[PDB]
Amino acid sequence: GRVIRGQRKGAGSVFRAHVKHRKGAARLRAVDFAERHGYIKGIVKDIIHD
Amino acid sequence: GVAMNPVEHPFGGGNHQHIGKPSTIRRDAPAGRKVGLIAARRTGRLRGT
Amino acid sequence: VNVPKTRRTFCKKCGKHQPHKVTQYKKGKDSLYAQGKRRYDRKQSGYGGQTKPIFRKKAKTTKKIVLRLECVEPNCRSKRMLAIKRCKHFELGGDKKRKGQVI
RNA sequence: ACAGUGCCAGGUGGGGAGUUUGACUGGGGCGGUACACCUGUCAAACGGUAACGCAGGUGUCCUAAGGCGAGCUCAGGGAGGACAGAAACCUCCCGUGGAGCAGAAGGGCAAAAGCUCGCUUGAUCUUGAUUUUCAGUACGAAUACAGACCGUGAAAGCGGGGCCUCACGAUCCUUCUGACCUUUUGGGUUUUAAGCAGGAGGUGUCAGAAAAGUUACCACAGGGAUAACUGGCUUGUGGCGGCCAAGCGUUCAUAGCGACGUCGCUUUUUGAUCCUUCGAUGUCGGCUCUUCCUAUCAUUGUGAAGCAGAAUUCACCAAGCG
RNA sequence: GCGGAAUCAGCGGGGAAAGAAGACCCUGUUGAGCUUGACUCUAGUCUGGCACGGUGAAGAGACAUGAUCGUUUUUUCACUG
RNA sequence: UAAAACAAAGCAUCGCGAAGGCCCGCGGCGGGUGUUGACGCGAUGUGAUUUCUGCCCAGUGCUCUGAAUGUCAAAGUGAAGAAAUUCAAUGAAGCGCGGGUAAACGGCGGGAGUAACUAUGACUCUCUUAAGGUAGCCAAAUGCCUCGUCAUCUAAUUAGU
RNA sequence: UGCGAGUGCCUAGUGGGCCACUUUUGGUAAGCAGAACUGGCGCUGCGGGAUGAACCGAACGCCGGGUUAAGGCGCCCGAU
RNA sequence: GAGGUCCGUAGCGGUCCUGACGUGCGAAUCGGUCGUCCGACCUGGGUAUAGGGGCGAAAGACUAAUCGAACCAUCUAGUAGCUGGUUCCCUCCAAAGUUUCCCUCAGGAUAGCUGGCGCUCUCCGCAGUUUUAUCCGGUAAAGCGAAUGAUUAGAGGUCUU
RNA sequence: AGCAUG
RNA sequence: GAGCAGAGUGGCGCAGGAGCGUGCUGGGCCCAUAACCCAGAGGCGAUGGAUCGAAACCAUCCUCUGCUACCA
Ligand SMILES: COC(=O)C[C@@](O)(CCC(C)(C)O)C(=O)O[C@@H]1C(OC)=C[C@]23CCCN2CCc2cc4c(cc2[C@H]13)OCO4
Ligand SMILES: [Mg+2]
Ligand SMILES: [Mg+2]
Ligand SMILES: [Mg+2]
Ligand SMILES: [Mg+2]
Ligand SMILES: [Mg+2]
Ligand SMILES: [Mg+2]
Ligand SMILES: [Mg+2]
Ligand SMILES: [Mg+2]
Ligand SMILES: [Mg+2]
Ligand SMILES: [Mg+2]
Ligand SMILES: [Mg+2]
Ligand SMILES: [Mg+2]
Ligand SMILES: [Mg+2]
Ligand SMILES: [Mg+2]
Ligand SMILES: [Mg+2]
Ligand SMILES: [Mg+2]
Ligand SMILES: [Mg+2]
Ligand SMILES: [Mg+2]
Ligand SMILES: [Mg+2]
Ligand SMILES: [Mg+2]
Ligand SMILES: [Mg+2]
Ligand SMILES: [Mg+2]
Ligand SMILES: [Mg+2]
Ligand SMILES: [Mg+2]
Ligand SMILES: [Mg+2]
Ligand SMILES: [Mg+2]
Ligand SMILES: [Mg+2]
Ligand SMILES: [Mg+2]
Ligand SMILES: [Mg+2]
Ligand SMILES: [Mg+2]
Ligand SMILES: [Mg+2]
Ligand SMILES: [Mg+2]
Ligand SMILES: [Mg+2]
Ligand SMILES: [Mg+2]
Ligand SMILES: [Mg+2]
Ligand SMILES: [Mg+2]
Ligand SMILES: [Mg+2]
Ligand SMILES: [Mg+2]
Ligand SMILES: [Mg+2]
Ligand SMILES: [Mg+2]
Ligand SMILES: [Mg+2]
Ligand SMILES: [Mg+2]
Ligand SMILES: [Mg+2]
Ligand SMILES: [Mg+2]
Ligand SMILES: [Mg+2]
Ligand SMILES: [Mg+2]
Ligand SMILES: [Mg+2]
Ligand SMILES: [Mg+2]
Ligand SMILES: [Mg+2]
Ligand SMILES: [Mg+2]
Ligand SMILES: [Mg+2]
Ligand SMILES: [Mg+2]
Ligand SMILES: [Mg+2]
Ligand SMILES: [Mg+2]
Ligand SMILES: [Zn+2]
Repeated sequence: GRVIRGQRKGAGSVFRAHVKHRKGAARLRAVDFAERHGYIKGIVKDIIHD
Repeated sequence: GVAMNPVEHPFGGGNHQHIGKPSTIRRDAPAGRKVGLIAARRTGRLRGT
Repeated sequence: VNVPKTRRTFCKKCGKHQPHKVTQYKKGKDSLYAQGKRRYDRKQSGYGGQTKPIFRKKAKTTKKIVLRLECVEPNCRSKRMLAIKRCKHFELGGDKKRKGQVI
């Protein structure tokens, strides 16, 4: 027989994610001395849609 | 899958569109055979919690 | 069929009729070091699957019954392999059937 | 210090691989086994002889149902005797087998091959020859001996399985048995292994590969050695027509019919067969169009009616025209 | 039965017309696609053993009639390299 | 062969908390989903809306627990033997053993008697299964018998309703 | 009564058969299917059956003469 | 002035005539009639996915006129119990479709039938024949007042029921 | 515990 | 046509040394009926054979029910 579609999805030819217009990875900030002991502040500049 | 041909899905083929075999399968199935409800503990309409 | 447990018959070593204990012969346990067995093992070892044929289409239900005869002479202790015709039922030293009795 | 990796071991594994999926056959399939055997017949008075020809049987059973010896006679019938009788047991007479001999059938058998007792293990060990199928190969089965050791009987004798015709199985592998046996390799000892000879574990497709389907998505080599459509022989069946005359026809066998029987024709039904056609003869119906046949519905000419007229039945020449 | 040069335009009766070593059926100890409760295998995967693979402390043990000491099997807790 | 097929929104199951689920890869601290995180990713069935979704866990699957007899490989342990070897105990997963699950694959009877004219038979007895086809629907694109029976459509209908 | 016999090697093709008088099984029957004996066709031409694989006669080197077989002798067409 | 909204151009497609053509304009075209035409829309270029693989709103569809496994070279002059063909003359001899065995029935092995080469002898032996003796057979015929198995009709007896 | 009918 | 299965108390069934529940009859309880209690009766489809002996085993008939009957 043939390789089935759920078996072809793992090769990543036409089943890769469409990621050109994505705005980046949504990650918290890296831990550091200031976050581990006190705090810092930031201004919320934008609220966007990816 | 039942709408395909047996060459290309373990569910296709037949003069009627029927599965012809149990949908539930063991977790230790090879790729190509592992389709349908995967290692289902329970199946059917949930009635309760 | 029915066979008595003692038979007076020819003994090859003594050269004359002597009493013999009668028992039934059963096939002995197979050895792992028979030349054919170890050749078979070495041929099976590896890749290729089964090599020799396996018999499947059995046809006969009955086996020939073979009697093992022990010469009773104390220092002879000779043994012979004696086969009789095949039969479904067999026994050693059954009761002697007697006629002219109510059933 | 477990995930993990390396290597082994067990399980699962049509996800994937390789392969197989008997034969015979009034085409193949389904059915059956006519595939290994036995009895009667076919079978044509030596022997041999075919079909999915007829009637059957077999893959067993037997410590005796094998081997001797002795003593008796069976099936059935008649006549009698308390319960007793259609049928229990006893007695006499007749009784060529009309019984029995494990089973299918055929043959054979009466101081026995049958029945009852006594003793037993010739159903044991061994080398050759021969018959049956046959290629004069094998197996199986069988027959005459010969050499041991025995059984039985007073003895002559008889007996190495079943009264005869069936009841069974190679190479390779394993297993048991046998010898003060041979080899186990530079020599020696002991395990082990391998030899030699005889049994067993089985191939039923029975001279003996280890083996499931589907393809209407299909392919190749061929086949008229082989089906489906047409043609050919045949005519059971289908259709049509005669001969006889029980009865019907209120009378009256035959105006019209015609049972029980029996003789044909036809190839517009269906079968039966498989002769031509598989390096292709375009399958059912409808349309269109021509011609031909008569087993005559109507029309022309006639004969008979249970033909008053009318209408309607049977028949004759007749296919010109509808 | 009969038959008479050479031809033109039509025609679809016949050449069992032409095309394609029948695609139906059967045979072949020829195949392929597909399926599975066919036979024999196999990737993957689950589980066990040995190695990488160390440091302690306790428990249950085999040991060197009770206990001690030092050899090892295993369970648990802890450590890090 | 354009369709009644496929897809579709809707509905309903199943797996997965990342050393994970599904899948690729000859191979590596390889790779896709993943610039992802259950309102997500992956795997199936049915097929808008309306109204419903009956019973069966016996079979075949899938699944949860590992202590009763069980079985169960390699390695390790012990013993006997001159040794090869043999024996014994021990004993993982998996099968058996015990639960669940059908919007998993699937399945869902027969025979007799009886109501005051007949005819049906609500009713009764009985053999039986895991359950004996519930709500609905039809000579249907599903009914052989069959051109079923009645009505309508027509002068006449194997058609249609 | 007739006739020269015995014996050894090596060996190709064949292993689809068919028909007829008498015997004969299945079948209603068949240009059907299956057997026995002998002879044919296949492998074979020739005279006759108008025509024909197997029917009747007869078997074959190239020719002259004669005579016959089976079948024939109105004409086709040799012979009343 | 909304809508996977309607009619309808361009575009995209391909219903019916089962029209044209069917050694064609053409190895799929032509005419009229058709479907859709703001969207799951049409389209160039770039780019990725490659053969037991790809891709597939799923027809086993498409993958360079090739797809139920592309194309190229090689292994390879692959195998065939099956078709077809098999080249000069004359002379002599001249068959078989039968037996047994075989996963054998379109094929082989084997015996038979044939030919070739001889040799040992001859100028006693043999025979698809009759005769004279001697056995063997159970078919045609016949028989049922003889056995077995059928089967028709009358008689005469009796107490045997 | 079970207790139908005129 | 070929294959298979089944014939037994009035009606549904079990089953080598003739029964079950229901139906029926008789007596109880009851004013009476059904319910309940105590008892009784009622019979291997046909033929032949094997077996000492069979409803059962083996064959042949008479009914009945199911599965097939493809491919062109
Ligand atoms: C181009 O090829 C064709 O014509 C087609 C063809 O293959 C088609 C086969 C099929 C008919 C089964 O479809 C064919 O016709 O078959 C054969 C044919 O070929 C020419 C001629 C034959 C032979 C003798 C007379 N008959 C005429 C028709 C015919 C009819 C049939 C039948 C068999 C035949 C055969 O069996 C069922 O009815
Ligand atoms: Mg499809
Ligand atoms: Mg598959
Ligand atoms: Mg089904
Ligand atoms: Mg191995
Ligand atoms: Mg698999
Ligand atoms: Mg496979
Ligand atoms: Mg065959
Ligand atoms: Mg004779
Ligand atoms: Mg005597
Ligand atoms: Mg002797
Ligand atoms: Mg005897
Ligand atoms: Mg061999
Ligand atoms: Mg189809
Ligand atoms: Mg298809
Ligand atoms: Mg032919
Ligand atoms: Mg015809
Ligand atoms: Mg007739
Ligand atoms: Mg009269
Ligand atoms: Mg023939
Ligand atoms: Mg033609
Ligand atoms: Mg043609
Ligand atoms: Mg006339
Ligand atoms: Mg023409
Ligand atoms: Mg061909
Ligand atoms: Mg071809
Ligand atoms: Mg063959
Ligand atoms: Mg293959
Ligand atoms: Mg298997
Ligand atoms: Mg579902
Ligand atoms: Mg449901
Ligand atoms: Mg279950
Ligand atoms: Mg209903
Ligand atoms: Mg109409
Ligand atoms: Mg209707
Ligand atoms: Mg013949
Ligand atoms: Mg020839
Ligand atoms: Mg000749
Ligand atoms: Mg000749
Ligand atoms: Mg003539
Ligand atoms: Mg002359
Ligand atoms: Mg003449
Ligand atoms: Mg629109
Ligand atoms: Mg529109
Ligand atoms: Mg089209
Ligand atoms: Mg056209
Ligand atoms: Mg034209
Ligand atoms: Mg790949
Ligand atoms: Mg698309
Ligand atoms: Mg391929
Ligand atoms: Mg062949
Ligand atoms: Mg063989
Ligand atoms: Mg040929
Ligand atoms: Mg005779
Ligand atoms: Mg006679
Ligand atoms: Zn001795």
